[PDB]
Amino acid sequence: YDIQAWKKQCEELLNLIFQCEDSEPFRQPVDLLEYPDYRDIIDTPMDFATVRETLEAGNYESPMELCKDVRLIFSNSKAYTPSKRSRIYSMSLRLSAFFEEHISSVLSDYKSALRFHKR
Ligand SMILES: O=C(NCC1=[SH]CCC1)N1CCN(C(=O)c2ccco2)CC1
Repeated sequence: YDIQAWKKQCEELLNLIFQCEDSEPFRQPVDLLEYPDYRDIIDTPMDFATVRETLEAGNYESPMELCKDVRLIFSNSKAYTPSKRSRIYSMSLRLSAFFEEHISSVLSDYKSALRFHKR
């Protein structure tokens, strides 16, 4: 029932994501010389270094907020991809599945801890 445990759990999962080759494109921002229309399509860029920095700054209050930002990485990739068979989009879907598999217990444990706190 540790209300703070999610933060280290999210740090560890971000570490695992950074060790994944599939996270390569999503570790930093997109170069507009490489992808000059990217901000015409994507309103709110997001990447895993921004998520990690936000977490380490103490600027997430809950793992739900972190989860929303990570899901934005993946929805941006789906919005920007010209093809559902693109290399970078395909990397996003594997990484998304890995993320969702691991974040589910983090969310469940946090929400259970908050409920116990308010019992
Ligand atoms: O250039 C980057 N990231 C920087 C990189 S790529 C390798 C290392 C660092 N992008 C490309 C556009 N993005 C997509 O989601 C996408 C879907 C289809 C094609 O691109 C986001 C990631």
